[PDB]
Amino acid sequence: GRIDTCPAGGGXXEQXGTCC
Repeated sequence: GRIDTCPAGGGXXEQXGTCC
């Protein structure tokens, strides 16, 4: 889930996974 699309990225917003 989390970090899945936003690895090492706490702010997985539009950057990827997270919420992107």
